[PDB]
Amino acid sequence: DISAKDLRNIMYDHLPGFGTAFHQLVQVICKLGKDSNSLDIIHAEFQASLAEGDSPQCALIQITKRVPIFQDAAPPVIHIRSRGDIPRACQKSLRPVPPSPKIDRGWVCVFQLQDGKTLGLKI
Amino acid sequence: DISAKDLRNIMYDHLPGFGTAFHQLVQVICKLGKDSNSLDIIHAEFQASLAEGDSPQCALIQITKRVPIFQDAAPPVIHIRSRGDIPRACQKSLRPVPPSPKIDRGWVCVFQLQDGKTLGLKI
Amino acid sequence: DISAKDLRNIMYDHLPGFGTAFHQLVQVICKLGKDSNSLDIIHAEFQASLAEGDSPQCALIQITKRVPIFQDAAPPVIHIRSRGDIPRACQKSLRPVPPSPKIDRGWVCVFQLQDGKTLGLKI
Amino acid sequence: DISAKDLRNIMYDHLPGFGTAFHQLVQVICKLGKDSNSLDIIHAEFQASLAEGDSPQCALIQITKRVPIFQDAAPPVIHIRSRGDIPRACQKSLRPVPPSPKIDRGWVCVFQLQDGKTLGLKI
RNA sequence: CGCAUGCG
RNA sequence: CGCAUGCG
Ligand SMILES: [Cl-]
Ligand SMILES: [Cl-]
Ligand SMILES: [Cl-]
Ligand SMILES: [Cl-]
Ligand SMILES: [Cl-]
Ligand SMILES: [Cl-]
Ligand SMILES: [Cl-]
Ligand SMILES: [Cl-]
Ligand SMILES: [Cl-]
Ligand SMILES: [Cl-]
Ligand SMILES: [Mg+2]
Ligand SMILES: [Mg+2]
Ligand SMILES: [Mg+2]
Ligand SMILES: [Mg+2]
Ligand SMILES: [Mg+2]
Ligand SMILES: [Mg+2]
Ligand SMILES: [Mg+2]
Ligand SMILES: [Mg+2]
Ligand SMILES: [Mg+2]
Repeated sequence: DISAKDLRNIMYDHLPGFGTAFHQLVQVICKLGKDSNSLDIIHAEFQASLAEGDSPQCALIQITKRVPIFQDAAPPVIHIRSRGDIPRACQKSLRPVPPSPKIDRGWVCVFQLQDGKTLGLKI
Repeated sequence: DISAKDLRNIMYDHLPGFGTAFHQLVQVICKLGKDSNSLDIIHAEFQASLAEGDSPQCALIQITKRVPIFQDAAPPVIHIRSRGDIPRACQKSLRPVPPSPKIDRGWVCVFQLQDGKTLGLKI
Repeated sequence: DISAKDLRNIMYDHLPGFGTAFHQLVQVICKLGKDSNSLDIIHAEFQASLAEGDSPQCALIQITKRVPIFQDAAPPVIHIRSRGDIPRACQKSLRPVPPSPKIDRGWVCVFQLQDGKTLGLKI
Repeated sequence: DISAKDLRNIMYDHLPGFGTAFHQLVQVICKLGKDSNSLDIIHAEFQASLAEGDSPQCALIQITKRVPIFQDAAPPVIHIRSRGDIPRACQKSLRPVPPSPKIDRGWVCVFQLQDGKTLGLKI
């Protein structure tokens, strides 16, 4: 009904700036939504939040807390060659990964280096 | 089960400085938590946020964002005689109140003078 | 072609938050535009900036610098009964009025008290 | 007419601290001003902004926003051997560069390592 | 308290 | 450097 690329681009078009943690969260939300076939509920929920006057950022946090697939979900791993591969406005939002990070607690993704070292992206 | 005073003391124990906007947030949190019997789940949430690398200040903010009693809650009105009754480190964080302030958006409390004039505390 | 009220409301609908210095600047821009019959050039210039991807705030500053009526213009006086009459997100942007304040240098308006004391709103 | 070195010294004389992002901005300003013969109008704009109550830091920002040579100007690339060659008080203000940085948007300079890796300075 | 964006 | 908004 909507593709993960169309949704991503729709959400990107509502976000201030570029390569922010919320941008990374768009990618995470759309990849988990595609793999669990929930892109349409994510889409509808997004556009309802906007219609009620929430910020797109609020709308994305609301998604992580309301849509079943993100509830209790662990952040997905993203492979990187170096910290230079991390989006350009996330660098100050990185921390060691805790034992049980959750998307509904602001853990967007786990960046993983070639040596297996990990960095948690945190909202 | 922890009492309101014990939770306040643990939280004050983690905070930097004296009479800050976050010391004021501790009192608001402990009072609402006591009235909804949420003191324990607030304590669990404080210590869970610290464990994943939140500052104490941020961890108090996480309480307002995740503990159900703080969802959409209006800040308490605190009656004062003069501006000097507000802790000095809170002064920089005062501003006129919005139409419908909410604790989970940063509005800690509303100071109110005898002639009904107000000063909002916003982190 | 467009009324000062319709334009104001259009510009207000693009501005983040409420009662900010840029909100006051909308009122100033639309009152000087009405009195000099330049509301339509102000309107067209505003919507061209947005179409090119400028922020509404950028668009308003661009207006003060490009539209003849604001060039070398002094801030208009606004009468107030007290500092409480100043929009609720301008309080930290007030200063003594200089001898020659200009709109194209970020002097939005001059607030004047009943005793004749003045406060400059500065961007 | 003031020389580049004299203008730098006047500006350093107004600034707090040592090796800050604003000391770096002074050097960029003085170098571009010297190359476009804008040193005098930069000096006039610095002293005009101070006179109307701008901090020295803000007054340097006003130069980039009002003096024509800084309009849409790209930050200079400064070649370095290591990160330690960047003044220590500038480190907090480093970030990855955007596609098309502009001085009048806050991009003071771009530090460049021997292998071509970059660090932007953003106030 | 901090990050992001916008603006000076 | 600061203000504004958003978010934690
Ligand atoms: Cl980009
Ligand atoms: Cl990957
Ligand atoms: Cl880090
Ligand atoms: Cl403080
Ligand atoms: Cl106190
Ligand atoms: Cl309002
Ligand atoms: Cl009036
Ligand atoms: Cl003041
Ligand atoms: Cl500094
Ligand atoms: Cl240095
Ligand atoms: Mg964007
Ligand atoms: Mg202490
Ligand atoms: Mg507000
Ligand atoms: Mg109200
Ligand atoms: Mg608004
Ligand atoms: Mg100094
Ligand atoms: Mg940028
Ligand atoms: Mg580039
Ligand atoms: Mg913003």
